[PDB]
Order: sequence, then structure tokens, then C-alpha cells
Amino acid sequence: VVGGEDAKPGQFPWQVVLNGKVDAFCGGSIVNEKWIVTAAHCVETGVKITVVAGEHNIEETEHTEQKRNVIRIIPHHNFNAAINTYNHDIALLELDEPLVLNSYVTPICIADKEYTNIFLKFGSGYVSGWGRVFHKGRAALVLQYLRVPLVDRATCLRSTKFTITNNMFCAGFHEGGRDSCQGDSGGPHVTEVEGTSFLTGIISWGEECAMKGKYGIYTKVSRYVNWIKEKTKLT
Amino acid sequence: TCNIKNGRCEQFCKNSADNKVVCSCTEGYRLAENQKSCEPAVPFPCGRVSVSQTSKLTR
Ligand SMILES: [Ca+2]
Repeated sequence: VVGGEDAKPGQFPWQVVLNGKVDAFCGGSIVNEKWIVTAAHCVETGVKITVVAGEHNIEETEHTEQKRNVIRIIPHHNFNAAINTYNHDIALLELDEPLVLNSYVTPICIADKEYTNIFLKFGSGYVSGWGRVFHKGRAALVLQYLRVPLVDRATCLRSTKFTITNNMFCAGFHEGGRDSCQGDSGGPHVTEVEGTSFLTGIISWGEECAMKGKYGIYTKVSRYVNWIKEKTKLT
Repeated sequence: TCNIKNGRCEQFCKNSADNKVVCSCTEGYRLAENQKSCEPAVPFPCGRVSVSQTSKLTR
């Protein structure tokens, strides 16, 4: 995250980090004890991946960390149906052993299609992650978070040569300087509804980071809400 | 009635017969007494910060 601030331990209890061939390569959100929702472009190779919930400082030990192995990865059935477009950039991860929910490990709420879209239209959400905070910089050791305003669709289209589909939305400031970035993918764009946060987006892509006139592009969760609930049912 | 202020529903609102409002909440929650607010029905309900940095306030 560029231009954001340090989160406080337990501020975003639903946030998780993904470790694998590369450490802290993407973020994710807890759907429930056995499931994590993230971005499909983060887990195409299906290679071995690890999930750390209750994470805050990736180079220290808080004794709140819960590590789990990923035994199943379900990217959206239409992700990459059209090569390199990032459309349908969402994926689900099943854990080997269930997470034990507590103050640092809490799921994120997921409303129905209509309400998820209503919360998104509130126009203000938070993005978080251990992605880059500076130009060509490495992972942030401490979780970062930033509040980003929603962007009208027409402004979104005019900001990039790439196609922005109805399965995506823009967020960022006119001036730039504040944006989610490399390493933050899979992370949640959340909308705070009277003390209760709901998943309204998946950090997905952009052109460089924080550039003025450019905006972060996010996967529109409302469109995948039914798919998420159907696949993450506890039995 | 959902029309204005989500019809006094803390979370979700739906329109019942006779312009009546029927509130609802998400998993891990229950319709608070007033039939509007939503209250935790589990130790750790989705979307909420319960850590509150140990204790550094009135509490
Ligand atoms: Ca740590």
C-alpha cells in the first residue's frame, strides 16, 4: 500500500498473508474457518502455498499468528477465459486445518448481491496489505491500510487504455499518491457499515502505483457473492 | 421503509406487506430487541474489531 498507515494489531482481523515460492506475495480475507478469498492471478500455478492469519509484522512474532496449508484452490471458472484481462480475478482457498477464531482471526462479512453493491456505492472503503509502500520497494513489514474513495465509471474508463469490465471498479484519489500496490493483490477492499465491515472488493490490478490520473482496479465482489457462498459452505 | 435510512435497519432491509419494514442481519448476528439493530450471536462475529488494543481507554 502506498501512502497509507500502519494498522494496529487486530485492526483488520480478517486479513491474511500468503507465503509460497515468494514470501508475502499476496493477501486474502477470511470467509470462515476453512476458507480464504483472494485474487486468482495470485494462485494460477497451483503451487504449494501457505496462509498466515493473525499476522501483523511479517518479520516478528506476535504469538497471534496462525499458519495453515492450502489443500484446494478454486479460481473463478471464467478467470482467464480471455487471456491477460484480469476479469473475474477472484479465487478461493481451502485450509488443511480450520482456523481458531479469536480477536486477531475474525471473518469478514459478506452480504448479498444487492447489499454488497449498496455498500460499495457508499463510496468509501479501506484496502490493506503487506505490498509495496514505495517505488520498486519490497514488502512492508507492518500491515498497511488506506481509505480510498470510489471512482465514477466514466472517469475510470478515461484513465486507462485497458478495458474496465462491469466485474471491476475503480478507487483512488484524483491527485494519486495513495493506492494499493504490488503484493497487495487478493487483499480486501472493505466497507465499514456501522462498526461492521463487509467485503466489497478484491485488490486486483493497476498501472504502476499511486500515479496521478491512474486508479487502483478492484474485483467487484457483489458479482461473485453467490459463487463465494456456494463454494465455502461448512458441512 | 428501506426507502429512507434503510428503513431503520442496522444491516439489511426488505419491504413487507402494508408498507411494513422487515429487518435482517448477516451470519453470526441476530435481530436486536427493537427489531432493527443487529447483535452478536457468536463469540467472534464477522466484520468486527474486538481487540481494541488490549485496554487503553475507558472501556
Ligand atoms: Ca508476525
